Amino acid sequence: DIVLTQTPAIMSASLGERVTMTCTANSSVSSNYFHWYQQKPGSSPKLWIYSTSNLASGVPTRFSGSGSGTSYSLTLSSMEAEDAATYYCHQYHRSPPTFGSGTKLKMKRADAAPTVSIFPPSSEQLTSGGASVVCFLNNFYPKDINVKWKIDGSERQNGVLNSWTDQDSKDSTYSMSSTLTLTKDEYERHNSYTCEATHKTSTSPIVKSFNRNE
Amino acid sequence: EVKLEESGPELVKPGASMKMSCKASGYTFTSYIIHWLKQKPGQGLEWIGYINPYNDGSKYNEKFKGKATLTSDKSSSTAYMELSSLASEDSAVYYCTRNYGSDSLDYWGQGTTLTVSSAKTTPPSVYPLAPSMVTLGCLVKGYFPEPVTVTWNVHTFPAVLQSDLYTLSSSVTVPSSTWPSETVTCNVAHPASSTKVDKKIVPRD
Ligand SMILES: *[C@@H]1O[C@H](CO)[C@@H](O)[C@H](O)[C@H]1NC(C)=O
Repeated sequence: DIVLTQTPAIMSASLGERVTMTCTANSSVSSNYFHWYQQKPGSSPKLWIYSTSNLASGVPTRFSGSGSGTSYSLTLSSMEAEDAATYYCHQYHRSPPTFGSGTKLKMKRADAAPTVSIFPPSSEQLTSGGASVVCFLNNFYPKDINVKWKIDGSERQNGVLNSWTDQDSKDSTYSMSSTLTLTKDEYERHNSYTCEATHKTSTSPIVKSFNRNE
Repeated sequence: EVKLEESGPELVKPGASMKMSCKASGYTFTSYIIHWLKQKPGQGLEWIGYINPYNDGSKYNEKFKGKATLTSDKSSSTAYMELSSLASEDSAVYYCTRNYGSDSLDYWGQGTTLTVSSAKTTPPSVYPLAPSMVTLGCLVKGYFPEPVTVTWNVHTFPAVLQSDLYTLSSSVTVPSSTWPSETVTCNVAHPASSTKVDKKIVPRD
């Protein structure tokens, strides 16, 4: 089980940037049996480069591959958004064949502020004794973002589930969902619920609230 | 055209076994080896073994030679992987893929997600998220296992597991003149419980 070490583990690139990523082996591997794969989230790997430098069918010519012995690389001459993916190296010089832990290539793009929306518990949910407040933070960049929940102006940290989308295929932004779940009893004992997003695009937080009076 | 069609996602209890399938089409089944690989979320690929359907010979990673059994049926051009004595750590996406020139892996199945857990299969509770462009959504709560599909009539967020139940949400952005004059409905399917929900987005009060 020949160890393959890919670097960088994570990297970003703007449209047009040249990208090179490396795969280093702990033992020598024949170039004929060294291959690369591309994988996007939720889908299967596809063969990308085979036998070090041959492009798989449908792979655009801006890709190339190179190497021998213990050092291999994949090169992207000009980054496009469809190229954001994880790339994996593969050796079949020895059984068991092994693969790298991947270089995750992301798209860099202009900063963008999140569009924030807040939603109270549905009466359906309340009927069953639960109360979830939901906040969506849509189409922002960069990924780094701090959502805070406040109840009558006091921070709540417990009972919050946050989920991020992967970079959008078209605009390369992220979106995020934040769900604060309380008991119906706890929820009905306060008036205002506030979702606050801090993001580098504003010195002030983007804030949405509702009150149980409207 | 070559295609490898894998069987659906399965939830299995720890201690049990399961067998998944990989139906091949578009080439001579016996002329190519099929490999099987495991990929846990966030991680790279780990090779399990391969099947040669010509002579029924399979070859294993030493790590899996106990747990995994690779078979094939020539008549239906289907390869199968059985995993036994399952535990949490077997939860992963499993791929079959065809061996091509110089043992490159040229065609891949779509993956079979295996979940190993003691948790109860549970259908979702679906809740409407109601307040020029207006954002609506729906909260899909209290279900197990993955996956759920959400369809409207869009951002759909990956599910988050807590206390063996998943929470997922989906947001939709329409113009003001559409809602609430029109019906807006999020359609949730949870194939593991064979359930669906047609939830109308109703205004409050
Ligand atoms: C592989 O090489 C790295 C880097 O030189 C080393 O630290 C690591 O322990 C090696 N792994 C094995 C299994 O020999």
